[PDB]
Amino acid sequence: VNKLKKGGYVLIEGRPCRVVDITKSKTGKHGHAKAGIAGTDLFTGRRYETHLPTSHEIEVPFVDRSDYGLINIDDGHTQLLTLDGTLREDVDLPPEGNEMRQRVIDLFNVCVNTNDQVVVTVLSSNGENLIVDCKK
Amino acid sequence: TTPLVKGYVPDDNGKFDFDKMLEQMKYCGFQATNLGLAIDQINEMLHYDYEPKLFGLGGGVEGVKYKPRACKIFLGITSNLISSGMRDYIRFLVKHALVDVVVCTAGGIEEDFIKCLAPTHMGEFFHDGHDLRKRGLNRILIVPNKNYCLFEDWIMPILDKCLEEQNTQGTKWTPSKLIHRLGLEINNEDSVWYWAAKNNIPVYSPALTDGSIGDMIYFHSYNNPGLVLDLVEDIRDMNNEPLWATKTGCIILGGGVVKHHIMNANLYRNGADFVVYVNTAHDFDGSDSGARPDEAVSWGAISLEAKPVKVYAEVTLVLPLLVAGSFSKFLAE
Amino acid sequence: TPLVKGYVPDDNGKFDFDKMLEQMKYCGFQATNLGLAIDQINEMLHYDYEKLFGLGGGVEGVKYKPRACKIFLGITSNLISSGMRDYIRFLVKHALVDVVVCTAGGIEEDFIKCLAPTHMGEFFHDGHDLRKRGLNRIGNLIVPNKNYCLFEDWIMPILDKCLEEQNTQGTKWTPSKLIHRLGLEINNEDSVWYWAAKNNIPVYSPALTDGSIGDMIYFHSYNNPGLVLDLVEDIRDMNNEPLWATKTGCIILGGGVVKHHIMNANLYRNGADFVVYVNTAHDFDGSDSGARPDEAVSWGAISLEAKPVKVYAEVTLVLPLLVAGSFSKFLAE
Amino acid sequence: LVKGYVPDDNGKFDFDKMLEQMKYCGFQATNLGLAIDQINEMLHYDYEPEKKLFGLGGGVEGVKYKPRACKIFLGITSNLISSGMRDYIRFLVKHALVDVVVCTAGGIEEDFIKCLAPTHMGEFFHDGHDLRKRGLNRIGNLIVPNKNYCLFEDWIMPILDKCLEEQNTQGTKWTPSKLIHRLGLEINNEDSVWYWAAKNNIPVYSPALTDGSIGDMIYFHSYNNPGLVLDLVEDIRDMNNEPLWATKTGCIILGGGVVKHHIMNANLYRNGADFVVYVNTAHDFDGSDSGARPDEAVSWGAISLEAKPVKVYAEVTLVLPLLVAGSFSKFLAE
Amino acid sequence: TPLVKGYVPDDFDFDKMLEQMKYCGFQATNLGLAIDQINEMLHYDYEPKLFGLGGGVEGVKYKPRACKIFLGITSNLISSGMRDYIRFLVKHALVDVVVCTAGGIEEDFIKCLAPTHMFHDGHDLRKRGLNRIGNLIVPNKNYCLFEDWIMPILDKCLEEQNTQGTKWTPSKLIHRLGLEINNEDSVWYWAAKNNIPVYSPALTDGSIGDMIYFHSYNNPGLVLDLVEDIRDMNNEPLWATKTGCIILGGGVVKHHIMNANLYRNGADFVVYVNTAHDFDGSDSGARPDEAVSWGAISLEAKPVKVYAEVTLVLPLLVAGSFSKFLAE
Ligand SMILES: NC(=O)c1ccc[n+]([C@@H]2O[C@H](COP(=O)([O-])OP(=O)(O)OC[C@H]3O[C@@H](n4cnc5c(N)ncnc54)[C@H](O)[C@@H]3O)[C@@H](O)[C@H]2O)c1
Ligand SMILES: NC(=O)c1ccc[n+]([C@@H]2O[C@H](COP(=O)([O-])OP(=O)(O)OC[C@H]3O[C@@H](n4cnc5c(N)ncnc54)[C@H](O)[C@@H]3O)[C@@H](O)[C@H]2O)c1
Ligand SMILES: NC(=O)c1ccc[n+]([C@@H]2O[C@H](COP(=O)([O-])OP(=O)(O)OC[C@H]3O[C@@H](n4cnc5c(N)ncnc54)[C@H](O)[C@@H]3O)[C@@H](O)[C@H]2O)c1
Ligand SMILES: NC(=O)c1ccc[n+]([C@@H]2O[C@H](COP(=O)([O-])OP(=O)(O)OC[C@H]3O[C@@H](n4cnc5c(N)ncnc54)[C@H](O)[C@@H]3O)[C@@H](O)[C@H]2O)c1
Repeated sequence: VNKLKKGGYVLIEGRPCRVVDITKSKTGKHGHAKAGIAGTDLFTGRRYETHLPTSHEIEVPFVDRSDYGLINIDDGHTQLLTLDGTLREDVDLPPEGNEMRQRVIDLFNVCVNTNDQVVVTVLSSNGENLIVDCKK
Repeated sequence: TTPLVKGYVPDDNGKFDFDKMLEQMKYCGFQATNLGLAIDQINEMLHYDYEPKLFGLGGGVEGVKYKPRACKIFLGITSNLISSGMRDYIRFLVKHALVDVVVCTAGGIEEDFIKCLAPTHMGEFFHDGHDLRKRGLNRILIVPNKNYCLFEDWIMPILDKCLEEQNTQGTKWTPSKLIHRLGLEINNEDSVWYWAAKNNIPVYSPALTDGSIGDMIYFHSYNNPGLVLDLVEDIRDMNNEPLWATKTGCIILGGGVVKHHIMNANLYRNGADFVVYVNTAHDFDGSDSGARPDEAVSWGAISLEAKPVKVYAEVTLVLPLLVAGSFSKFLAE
Repeated sequence: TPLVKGYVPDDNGKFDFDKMLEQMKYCGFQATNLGLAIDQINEMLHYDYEKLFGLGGGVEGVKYKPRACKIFLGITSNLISSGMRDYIRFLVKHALVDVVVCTAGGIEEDFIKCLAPTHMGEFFHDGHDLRKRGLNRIGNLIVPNKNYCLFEDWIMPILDKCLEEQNTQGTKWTPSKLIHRLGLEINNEDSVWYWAAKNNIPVYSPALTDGSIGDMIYFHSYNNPGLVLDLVEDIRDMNNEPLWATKTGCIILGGGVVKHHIMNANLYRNGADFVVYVNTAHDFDGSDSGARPDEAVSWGAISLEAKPVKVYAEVTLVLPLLVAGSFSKFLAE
Repeated sequence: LVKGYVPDDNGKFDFDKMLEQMKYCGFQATNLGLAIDQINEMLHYDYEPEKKLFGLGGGVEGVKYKPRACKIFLGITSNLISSGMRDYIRFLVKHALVDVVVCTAGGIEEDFIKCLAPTHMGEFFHDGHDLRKRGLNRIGNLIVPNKNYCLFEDWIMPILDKCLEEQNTQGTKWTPSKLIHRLGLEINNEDSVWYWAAKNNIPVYSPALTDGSIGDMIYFHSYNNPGLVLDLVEDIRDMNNEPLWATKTGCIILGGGVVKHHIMNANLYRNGADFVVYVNTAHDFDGSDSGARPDEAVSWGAISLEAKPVKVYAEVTLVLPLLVAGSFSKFLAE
Repeated sequence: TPLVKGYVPDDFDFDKMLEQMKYCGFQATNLGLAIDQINEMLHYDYEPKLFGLGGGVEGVKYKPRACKIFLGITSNLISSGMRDYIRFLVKHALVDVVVCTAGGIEEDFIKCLAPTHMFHDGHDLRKRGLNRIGNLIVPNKNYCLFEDWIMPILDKCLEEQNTQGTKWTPSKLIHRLGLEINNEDSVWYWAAKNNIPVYSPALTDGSIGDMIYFHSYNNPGLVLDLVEDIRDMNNEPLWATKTGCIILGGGVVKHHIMNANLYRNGADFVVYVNTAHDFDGSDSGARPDEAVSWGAISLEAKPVKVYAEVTLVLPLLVAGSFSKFLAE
C-alpha cells in the first residue's frame, strides 16, 4: 500500500479494480492508523470501497490488452486470429447494452465483403477477457 | 501595520445603506469582526474551483437555477434553526442545491415536516412551565401539542410500507434512507427536506429515536413488530460522505451530536477545509458543544490548513446577514 | 422568610467541613441551590414506602441498600474523562443508581482508562501543537493517542464473537446489549460499567455510533460484513425503564442527548419525581441543554408535583459535596 | 406568527426587508425588532399639552436638528467607545438626539485619545505577557498602543492647571462633569462625541472619573501642584435633578456596571424611566446588578411599572447598527 | 504530567476530598489550585515590614505576615452569607485593605440595624416595598434605619470641616462610620479597630451618595474630594515586598486594586472568582491575560480564575487555607 499509486491495478472483492481513490490517516480516535482504497471493476465499471492498515500488500491482477483479427461472428463466440497465427474462439462479443457490441458487429459488416478486416481489442485478465475496442 | 478599527458613519440625509454597514461589520471589532470573517469563509466555499468532481449539479428540476461548485458543503443544523424563522434562509440554500449534505437532530427532522403540515406561534422565554402544560403548549417559540398528532397520521404509513418492502424486497432500512423517502413523500415546496429529496441531498441523524420520530417508531413496533434500523450501514454512508470531494466545508450552527458527527466524519478526510461555528457556549466546562475550534483541531477534525471562524452569538441574529453577504450574491451573479 | 446566615469559623483554627455544608442552603445564590440539591438526593434515598431496587448482584464483600427508589444518572462524556469517575464507580457499586445513561465517548473512556490512564493539561494550548504531538484534548484533560488503539484491540475480538452468535444462534444485537457484554468482558473492579454488568444496571446510549465505538464498528464492517445494531428494540427497552418503579429520580449532570433521553423516557409515567440538573447553560438560545426545569415541565417530562432543582454550576465542583451530603450518610446509616 | 424573509431566487435581497421581519423571526431577533420599536417611540413622542422641547441643539448652522418632547439618556460602557460603535454614537450627539450621556472614565478617556491616535484591531487569544512585552494594551480583540495614552497626558495637563487657577482666583468649584464639558469644548477635533455634547450643551457624568487614565493624570498633577478638589456632592445634586422636568425619559443602556446603576438610580426620583432598551451579555443567576434582568430593576422602582423594558442578550457591536438603521436615520430624514 | 484520580469514598472525610480537588479536573482543578495560592500568601516570610499586626483588641489572635492582602468584594457578597467569612478575615487582620462598592459599604451597616433575608416577579416586589438582589431581598424599611444613623455623623463632619478644617474624602467617612457602629459583627468595625483602610471611589453611586444629596439641601458646603482619595488608594501597595489580591467579582473593585498594583509594577498573587467571559470585550469578563497585558499582574506571577459563583468557592477557600494559619 506504500507503493499503491493511483492508476495502478488491485483485486477488490475478486473484481480487477483500477485504483482511482486512496486516503491515509496517521492515527486518531477512529482507531489505529487506517487507509481507504477505492477502485472500479473493469467488467462492470463499478467503484468499490475497502479499509486496511499499513505494512501490508494487496493482490495485483495481470491484465494484457490484446488485438486479434475478426474472422467470423460464430453466433456469440467469435473466430479470432492471434498475432502468433493460432485461432481462438474462446472470446465472445461484448454483452447487451455495451454499445461495443454494436460497433463490432457494424464494423464486421461494413468489412465483410471487402478487403479490410476488423481488429478487436480483448483486454485479458487471466481467463477473463472482453472486447473493449474495435477498428478497421 | 495591521487594520484600523473604523465603523461606517450613518447618512445625514437618513437613507441608511445596509450594504455599506455589511462591508464595515468586519472593522467594528468584537463579535462584528467575526460576522465579517464568517461571510468571507462562506464566500470562499461557494466560489471554489480547480482544473482536474462537480457538486451542486442538482436534480435538474425545471424553473430553478443551480450553479456548479468544486466544494462539497456539509451543513449542521440543530433543531432550533429548523424551528426558528431561519427555515426560510435554509430552504433557499437547499432549493438551489448550494449545500451538498445536511446532518440534523431528530426534533429538527420532525419540525420541517410538522411546519409544512402546520404553522408555529410566537411566545416569551419567561413563560410559566406548569401553565403551558395545562394549555398543552410545548416550548423551545411555541409548537402546539395538536401539531405532533397531525404529523403522526402522516409518518405511520411510510414506515408500514418500509416494513412491507424490507421483508418482501430485502430493503435494509437505515435512518438516512427513511428521511429521504419521507422527504419525497411530503411533496411540499415549503419543505427543506423535499428539496433535498428532489436535488439528491442526503440527511443523516444518528439519534433519530431521540425525538418525535423515535416515539412513533416505538408505537408502530408494538402494532407491527420487526422493523429494523441499522446504524452500521448509516455510519458507513456518513463517514464516506467527506472522502470523495476535492474540498469540504462545514457550516455548523449550534452544537451537540451534529457538531460531532460532521467533525468526526471529517477525520476520515484528514480534516475539514473550511468551517463556521455560530453558538452560545463556552469551553470552560470541558463540553464538546462549547469546545472552541482549537479543540476540534486537537483531535484532527479541522484541517491544520483551515482558518476556522466561530461567532459567539445566537444564530437568529448572525445567519440572516450571512445569507445576504454570501449566497444571495453568488446565485444572482 | 428565613435569614441569610453563613457559618462563622472557630477562632482557635478548627474548621468543621460538616458545619460549612449545614449552612449552604442559608448562604444565598448558588450555595442555596447546592444545599437544596443535597436535600432532593437525600429525599430519594430515604423514600421507602409500603418495587424492589438497589438489591444489587449479591456480590460478596460489597455493602447493599434498600428498595423503593429507581435512580437514573444522566452523565455526559466529559464527566467520565474527569476524576468524577471515582464518585460514579462508588455510586453504582452499591446499586443506589438503578440505570446508566451516557454518550458514546464516556462509554469508550471508562474502558480505555482501564487499559491506560488520562493526563492533565490546561485550556490554553495551540490545538495544532497538541495534534502534532499525537495528543487528543477534552477541556484541560488530555486523553493520549495510545489509549484508543488499546480499546480497538480489546473490542475487535468481542465484535467478531457477537456477529457469530447472530449468524449461528440468532442473537439480535442492540446498543445496550453490546455494552453489557463489554462490561462482563473487562472483568475489572475499577470500571463503572463492570459494576453495572455485575449488578444488572442497564446502560443505554442512543447514538452509540457517534464516538470511537461507532468508528470501530465501521472498520469491522468491511472485514466482516453484516453486523446490525437496531434502535427499534433499544427505544422499547429504554422508554419502558421508568415505568417499573415506586418513584423515579434523575441526576442529569450535563445536558444534551442524555437530558432528553431520561426526561423523554419519564414522560411515560406522566413525569419524573426528583431531579438535580448541574449544567453551565441558560435559556436565551432556546437550546435543549440550557432549558430551565420549567421548560421541561411544559413538555411534561418533569412531574408538576416535583421540585426541580438546577444548580447553574460545573458538576466537577458541585458533585464531591453532593455525594458527601447524601449517599455517604445513607451507606453508613 | 413565526416567519422569515426568503432571499429571492434571482438573488434579490432587501436588507430593509430582512430588518423589517426580524421581529417575527423568534428568539433574540424578536428582541432586536422590539428594541427598534421603543427607540422609535422615543423620537416620535413629541406631543401637545409653556412647552419643553429637547434636542433643540447648539444652533450650529449646516447641521440638521429636530425637536422632541421626550428626554433621552445614553449609558455607554468604556468598550463601546473603543469599538466602531463610536461612529454611530457621534451621529446621535451631533444631531442632539440624546440629551444626557453617562459614561465611565475609560470611555471618556478613549474618545479624546481616539482623536489623538487610532486604536488597533486584534484577536482575543493573544499572549498577555507578549502583549505587555510589546508595550500594547488590550480591550477584547482591540489593541490601544502604549504611546497613545501619553498623548492624552500632554493635552489634559494644561487644562487642569487652568482649572486650579480658576478655583484659586475666580472661586470656581470643579465637579467631574464640569471638567469633561471644558475638556470636550477644547478637543478641537470634529471627530469627538464629547465635542458635540459640549457644543449642544449635553451634560456628560462619570461618577468614578479617577478610576481610569484621567485619574492617574489627576493624581500625578496633584503632587506637582496640590490643591485640586473634585466634589461628588455637587454632581449628585445635578445628575439626580436631570430627570425631573422631561415630559418622558428614554433610557438606553448599552452594557452594564456603574453606568446602568447611575442612570437607573437617577430615574427613581421621577418614579422611573418611561422607555428602556438594555443590550448586554449577563445573566441574573448570580444576583449581580450588571446581569440583572429589567424585572430586578422594576423591583426598586428604577423603571416605570408602565414601561415595557427590552433586553437583547447580545454583544452591542452586532445589535446597535440595526437599532440606529431602523430608528434614528429614518426619523432625521422624515 | 499528574494523573486524574478523584478521592475514592470509603466503602466520608470532607478534608480528604479537598486534597484531591486539584486533581478532579475542570473548575475543581482551579478551586484546588486557588486554595494553594491563598496558602502561599499567608506562609511567605522574607527576612529584611510586618502586616496584619491587628488593633491589639484583647482576646483576639493575630499573626505577622510579610504579605499585604487586598480583598475586592462586589456588593452582592457582603449582601449574602459570605459576610461571616469576610468578617473572620478582618478580625484576625488577615486582609490588610478592602475595596468595595457603595452597596457593600451600606450593606454591612444596614444589616447591623436590620438583617438581610432569603424568578420572583419584579413588579410585585415593588408593590410589596421589597428590593431584590438575586434570591436575596432587602426590605425597604432597612434603608430608613441607615438614614437615621448617617445624618448626625455627616452634620458633625461638616462642623469639623468648617472649624478644624478637616478635608473629608470617601475612605475617611467609612472609617468614621465604622467607629460609630462599634459592633464586632460589622466587617467595617473590625477593619477600623484594626486600622484597615477601605476605598470606594464611586461612593456617591449608592445609598450613601443618595443620602449625601438629601443632606446638601439642608446643610450645604460638604465636600467629598476624590483627588485626595486616589492618592491614598494608589499609594497603598507601594511600601510592601508582596501583595495579594482576592477579587470576588469584577468591575470598579477589580480595576481599582489592579490599577494600584500597576504602581508596584504588578501584583504578586491573584485569585479571581466571577461568572464572566471575555467575548463582550468587558473589563470584568477579561481573563487574567488581559489584566496581565496592562501590567497590572506581575509577568512572573501565576494568576488563577475560577469560573464560578463566589458563594460556592469561598467557604472551601477559607477552609482550605486561612483556617490552617490560625490553627498554626
Ligand atoms: N429544540 C431543541 O433543542 C430540540 C427539539 C427536540 C428534541 N431535541 C433533542 O435534544 C437533543 C440535543 O439537541 P442538540 O444536539 O440540537 O443540542 P441543543 O439543542 O441542546 O444545543 C446545544 C448547544 O448548541 C448551541 N445552540 C443551540 N441552539 C442555538 C441557537 N439557536 N443559537 C445559538 N446557539 C445555539 C448552544 O451552545 C447549546 O448549548 C437531541 O437528541 C435532539 O433530538 C432538541
Ligand atoms: N468528551 C466528550 O465531550 C466527547 C467524546 C467523544 C464523543 N462525544 C460526543 O459528543 C456528543 C455531545 O457531547 P457531550 O455528550 O459531551 O455533551 P455536550 O458537550 O453537548 O454537553 C451539553 C451541555 O451539557 C452541559 N455540560 C457539559 N459538560 C458539563 C460539565 N462538566 N459541567 C457542567 N455542565 C456541563 C453544558 O450545558 C453543555 O453545553 C455526543 O454525541 C458524544 O458521543 C463527546
Ligand atoms: N474598556 C474598559 O472596560 C475600561 C477601560 C478603562 C477603565 N475601565 C474602568 O473599569 C470600570 C468598570 O468598567 P465598566 O463599568 O464599563 O464595566 P465592564 O466594562 O467591566 O462591563 C461590565 C458588564 O457590562 C456588560 N458589557 C460590557 N461590555 C459589553 C458589550 N460590549 N456588550 C454587551 N454587554 C457588555 C457585561 O455584562 C459586563 O460584564 C470602570 O470604573 C471603568 O472606568 C474599564
Ligand atoms: N448588590 C448590588 O448589586 C448593588 C447594590 C447597590 C448598588 N450597587 C451598585 O452597582 C454598581 C455595579 O456593581 P459592581 O461593580 O459591584 O458589580 P457588577 O454588578 O458590575 O458585577 C460585574 C460582574 O461581576 C461578576 N460577579 C458579581 N458578583 C458575583 C458573585 N457573587 N459571584 C461571581 N461573580 C460575580 C459577574 O460576572 C458580574 O457580571 C456599583 O457601583 C454598586 O455600588 C449594586
